[PDB]
Amino acid sequence: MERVYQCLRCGLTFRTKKQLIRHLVNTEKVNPLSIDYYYQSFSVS
Ligand SMILES: [Zn+2]
Repeated sequence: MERVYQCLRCGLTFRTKKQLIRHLVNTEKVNPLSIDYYYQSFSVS
């Protein structure tokens, strides 16, 4: 029961934004100020 965040590139979902952002930056070359388009917040039980 938490809100996870997936990268809109690989579809990879993380349980924390830290894992999300570091992956957005690392693989999808997305800078943290531009993450809003490449990450989506979804709540899962
Ligand atoms: Zn990705």
